[PDB]
Amino acid sequence: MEKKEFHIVAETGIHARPATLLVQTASKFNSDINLEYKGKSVNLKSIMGVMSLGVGQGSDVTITVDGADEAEGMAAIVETLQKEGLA
Repeated sequence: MEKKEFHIVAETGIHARPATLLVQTASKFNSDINLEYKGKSVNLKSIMGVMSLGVGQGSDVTITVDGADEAEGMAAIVETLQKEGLA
C-alpha cells in the first residue's frame, strides 16, 4: 500500500478536464485507488465519486494506492497531478 498527500493549486480544483484526465489515469491500474478529502474517501476511478467530493483550489488531499501494480500506479498519479498542474 502507498499513501501520499498533495495540496491542490489549480484554479479549477478537481473539476472539468483536469478531473476527467485524472480519473482516466487511475482507471488504467488494477490496485484500489482512493482519494480522501477532509475525512471522506472516494474511489478515484469514479468520476461521480470525485465530483461528489467537491475539491477546490487550496485543498489538502490524500491518495492511497493498494494492489499488485501500486508502485507504478502511485508513480503515474504523481506524474499526472504535476503534468496537469493540479498539485
